[PDB]
Amino acid sequence: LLIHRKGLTYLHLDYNFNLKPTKTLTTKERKKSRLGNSFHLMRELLKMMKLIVDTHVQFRLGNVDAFQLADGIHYILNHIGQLTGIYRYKYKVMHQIRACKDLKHIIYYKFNKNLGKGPGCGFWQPAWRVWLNFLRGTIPLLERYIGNLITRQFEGRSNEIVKTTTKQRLDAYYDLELRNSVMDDILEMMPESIRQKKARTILQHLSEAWRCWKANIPWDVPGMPAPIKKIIERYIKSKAD
Amino acid sequence: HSDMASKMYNTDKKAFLGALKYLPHAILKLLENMPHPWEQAKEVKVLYHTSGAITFVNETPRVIEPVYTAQWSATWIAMRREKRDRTHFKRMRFPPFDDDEPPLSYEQHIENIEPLDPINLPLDSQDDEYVKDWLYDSRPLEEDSKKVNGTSYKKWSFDLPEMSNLYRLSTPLRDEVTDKNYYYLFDKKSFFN
Amino acid sequence: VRTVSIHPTLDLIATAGRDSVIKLWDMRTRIPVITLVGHKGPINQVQCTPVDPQVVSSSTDATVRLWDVVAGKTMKVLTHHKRSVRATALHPKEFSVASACTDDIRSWGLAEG
Amino acid sequence: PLPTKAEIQECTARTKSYIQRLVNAKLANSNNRASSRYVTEANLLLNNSHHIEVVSKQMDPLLPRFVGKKARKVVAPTENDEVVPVLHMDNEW
Amino acid sequence: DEINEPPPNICEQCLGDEANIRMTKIPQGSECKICTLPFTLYHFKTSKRSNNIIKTLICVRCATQRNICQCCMLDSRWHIPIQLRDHLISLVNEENVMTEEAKNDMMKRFLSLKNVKLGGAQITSDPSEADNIVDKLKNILLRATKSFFLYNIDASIPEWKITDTVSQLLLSLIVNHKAKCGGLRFQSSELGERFVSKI
Amino acid sequence: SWRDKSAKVQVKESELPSSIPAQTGLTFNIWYNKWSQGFAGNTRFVSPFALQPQLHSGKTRGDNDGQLFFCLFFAKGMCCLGPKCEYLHHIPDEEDIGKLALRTEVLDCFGREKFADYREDMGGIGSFRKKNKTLYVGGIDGALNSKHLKPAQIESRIRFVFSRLGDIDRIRYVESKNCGFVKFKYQANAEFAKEAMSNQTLLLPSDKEWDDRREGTGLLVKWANEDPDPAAQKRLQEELKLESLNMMVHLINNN
RNA sequence: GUUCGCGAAGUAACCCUUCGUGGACAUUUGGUCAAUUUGAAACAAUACAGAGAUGAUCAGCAGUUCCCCUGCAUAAGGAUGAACCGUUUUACAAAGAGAUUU
RNA sequence: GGAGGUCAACAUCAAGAACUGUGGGCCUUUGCCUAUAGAACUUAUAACGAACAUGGUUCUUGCCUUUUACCAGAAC
Ligand SMILES: O=P(O)(O)O[C@H]1[C@@H](OP(=O)(O)O)[C@@H](OP(=O)(O)O)[C@@H](OP(=O)(O)O)[C@@H](OP(=O)(O)O)[C@H]1OP(=O)(O)O
Ligand SMILES: [Mg+2]
Ligand SMILES: [Mg+2]
Ligand SMILES: [Zn+2]
Ligand SMILES: [Zn+2]
Repeated sequence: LLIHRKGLTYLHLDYNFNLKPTKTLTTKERKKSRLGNSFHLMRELLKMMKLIVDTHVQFRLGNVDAFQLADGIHYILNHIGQLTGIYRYKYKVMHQIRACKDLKHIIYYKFNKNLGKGPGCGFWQPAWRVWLNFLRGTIPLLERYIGNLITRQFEGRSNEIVKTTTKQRLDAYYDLELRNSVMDDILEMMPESIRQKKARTILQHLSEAWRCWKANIPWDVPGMPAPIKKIIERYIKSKAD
Repeated sequence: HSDMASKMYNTDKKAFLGALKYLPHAILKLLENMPHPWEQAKEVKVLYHTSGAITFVNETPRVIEPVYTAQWSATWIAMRREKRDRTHFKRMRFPPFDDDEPPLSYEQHIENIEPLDPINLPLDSQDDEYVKDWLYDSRPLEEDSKKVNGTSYKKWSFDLPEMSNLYRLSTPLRDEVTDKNYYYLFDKKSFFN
Repeated sequence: VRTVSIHPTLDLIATAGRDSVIKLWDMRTRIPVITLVGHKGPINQVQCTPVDPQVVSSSTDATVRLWDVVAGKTMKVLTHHKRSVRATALHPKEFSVASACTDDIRSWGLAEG
Repeated sequence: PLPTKAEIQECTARTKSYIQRLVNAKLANSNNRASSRYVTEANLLLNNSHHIEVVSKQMDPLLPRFVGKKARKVVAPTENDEVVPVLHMDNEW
Repeated sequence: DEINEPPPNICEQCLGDEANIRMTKIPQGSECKICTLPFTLYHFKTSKRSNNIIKTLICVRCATQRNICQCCMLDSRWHIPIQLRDHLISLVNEENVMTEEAKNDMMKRFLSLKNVKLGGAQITSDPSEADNIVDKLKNILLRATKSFFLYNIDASIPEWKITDTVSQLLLSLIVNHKAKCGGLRFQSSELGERFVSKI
Repeated sequence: SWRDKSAKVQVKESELPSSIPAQTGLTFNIWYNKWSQGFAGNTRFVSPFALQPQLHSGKTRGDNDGQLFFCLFFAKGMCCLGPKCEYLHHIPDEEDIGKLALRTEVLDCFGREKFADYREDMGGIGSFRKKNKTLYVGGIDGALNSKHLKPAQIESRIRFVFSRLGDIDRIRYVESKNCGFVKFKYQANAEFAKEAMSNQTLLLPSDKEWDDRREGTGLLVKWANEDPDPAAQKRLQEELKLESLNMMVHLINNN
């Protein structure tokens, strides 16, 4: 119902909880239909729960045995990295996976002492403990994630989004605030009103003076007033330091 | 709410979207009452939404600790004996269902079938006399007011022969280290150092 | 942001920048509780004050404003400067403020203006 | 003069009460269930006389709360009649 | 914003005659039909065993600007619609006091935030001028005062007046108002003779 | 009269039309009950059902409870409850209109909320800023399965169809444009007749396509605009003046 | 319906029924929400092009905006996401010179 | 009255080895000293839970085309 509210009708979610397209997608559609980590993480959890409940269903219908039930769901809780695919959405879960794999080693060589190499262990208590302790840690995370997803469904996106200064946009933000800092100090020197069309033509000397600094060309402007040349020379020495 | 195509269910669909914050909690409370190898089927006490959105199993599984140790030791020994006894063990195939098959209804295909045989290591009649009649129940002495407080199932008190019988019967999972000088350089504080 | 004052008795922060607003942050929950929307340019200075002209700010549109933080509006706009007000100061023993300009230093009383 | 020791107290108490009401509303509108452990804690007469009793309703935990809430873009009419004057005084560049 | 929101204005015809009502406050219920913006919807009921549940539909800014109710959309003093109130204020003092109504969903949620008391509400938001114009309405009211083929039907009279008079003077009726060929037809010829007899 | 007999069930619940409509597109959407990957510009059809105002109408459950409102599905022709329906199952007369008068300012006769402005195409419910009483009948050539029928007879059939759903102020059929403008005397009759005669036909048994009336599109009843006839404008101004004098009398008597 | 009485009638004899009768117990659900067209998701198909600083081919970071989409997001993507490329007249005055009129 | 509840609400649960109440004296209420009554639960190879997960920020690393998703130590 989430997939069909979002407008995505060409994605098929079959009863073993796999999401596959019903055609060959365009790129516009592949943009519109990238579901998040939160959807697919909830989806793999439902898949895992489905596998356990189906094996107890098979025990109930009389197709399998008590020992084949125990061996089946012991195999399930050991092989989640092959049966589900939760490792690719929250890779921290590889810890849980390695724990279950390590537990297999210490259980089998207590079980398989003097009785061979076949399947049939079915001592599924420790692996069960590992995945329950994973679940209680990802309750508050997935409540946060799905809360944000569903409120974007009913309520749009916040228009008020501001951008944190990161490594990506730092050399741009230094420029924005450098030029504001320069243009204030030059607007205060003027005895007139500058009326604002002149300001963006004043800052071209700041850009040209920086280009002359990089190229080690001396930057003399012939008819320049003295304190304005002092202001530009000050801020270019700042940027160069 | 199998098929919901009406002007009605406009509210119930929004409830179905609202319950997805709560699906890890429902999965946890389902999965931590996975029945056990010695049980056939157990009844859980669920709490559902009236529109049918989500269904939380509302029950915490309390066990007595030596009784649970002895139950796992009994089924450990029985699974070892059965792996030895069978020549051909058919591990089932996964995933158990087809991808295009809807999950079959409990009320039609499951509930009218009589259940099958659980693990249940067969006990002796006189060596295991005190624990034989209740070892494999769901809550083993849920209603025996001398050996339990009540059906709230919170405190337990046994005699000596019951406790001794659970001591012998749970041999494969006991600690069997009785001196503290075994953990000379494997104690917790050597690990911290 | 170019400015921090700290409230004398109420666990607040008042900050301001090129955003043209003053934000009055709660200090515990770090929520932008009250936003003062008055100016027409970046704010250069914000001073906090314990009695009802509680936030006194000064932007680059040649105004100095005395804010009523409970109501959300301005008590009084001071328009005497001709250019951007770059520096202000509170006087420790007087309950008066001083505002500087490009050559215009004035002194103002608070609670009247 | 400096403001007296009583007006500092009256102003501090009134504004502290206001900031706590705003903080309780902001933490009570959140979707986090953990925020409501950080909050710190009708009848109205509709005419000449009618004596009504304003009750709240108990809502479904799954259906969205504040069903009018949505993300919109709004412009505001900047309206004043306070004219305020701008009280100023009277080749090289 | 909503930390001091004004109490509603519910019409006295809308609240009913029971002296104690309970109404439910939902802090962001519906959004306003005039204003497009959220508000605190109230939904009361008149008596406890009434069938239907009255709820408020417009904002409190939008109600005050028109000086109207929220449940009823009627003017809060005279208890008449906006379109007839503006006619009565416009007909007396001759100002064309007509209410301005915004499309373009940005413009309506722009107009709802200014506080100007829209067109004809300026008079009836005050009791004095609202009584003065009733004093002037006194002056205007004082200066004021089987098949039959019909012909010479008045050009603005409808069919139902003809049928109601015939039901008093005691069916079918087909009247084309252009050609005035009022083809009345009774269900019995005895009723035709009845109507011929009464005239 | 309808006060005597209890209201007959119009169609059974099992014989109701289903959802999942019409197989228009390729894949069916679930959150919206519509079709996707599709092509659709018509999406209209002749309604199978229609009310017969003398045969169907009668007393109901929520007439003894005094409900103000009329059953939407009684009007549309598919009310599957009969004497058990909560709403009223009869044509709005003077007495029922007199009770709705506090609520018709805001919402419908059926009890639906009137929006601020009409629609792009003058759709379903009215607007609460204007008490419109004239209905636009159109799409008649689809309503008659392209049976050209000498327009005075078409105006006679439109006269007869709406004569049963209430009082009529006036009727007009337009020669140049296949449309009609029907003004009722009250508003609730206009609302009732608009929702009662949408998607219907004009055919009646001795008309040679009565067995084949179900194919086609059926007619459109929508809301009429303002009339640019200056005779209609002057009539509207005179009627507005007389209503103004009546309200002057009542406002003076309430002082 | 249960219970405590208070009378009559059947056997009575102090119980047991039919019947009348006073008291006690228990006391106002639900709707912001009606079931196919006419009160409002949208994509997709046929047709045209085939991505900004270019002489040519490209890496990007920003900005302003009553445009937003995917996203758990204050990260990051969406062609540097895109729109940006047009229309442009008065805070208009001073000195001198040449013709018309008084 | 008695037993019980996979019923609810409200207090309380990590600190000079550590709690509350009362009387008397000193200071001027807080606090100090002195005499007295009670303290359930948790705790010394230290903690409610002989069980044990995840999230944020700042450092230090590891995979190295960038961001999510990550490697594994520390502090809050
Ligand atoms: O994981 P699978 O490939 O299905 O096989 C595993 C296991 O693999 P891991 O140890 O990598 O988990 C061992 O196989 P090896 O790769 O170690 O040879 C192991 O074999 P040992 O018994 O020799 O340790 C054992 O096989 P067996 O069933 O014979 O014990 C077991 O199989 P399960 O998957 O059935 O546990
Ligand atoms: Mg860009
Ligand atoms: Mg970008
Ligand atoms: Zn409004
Ligand atoms: Zn009905």
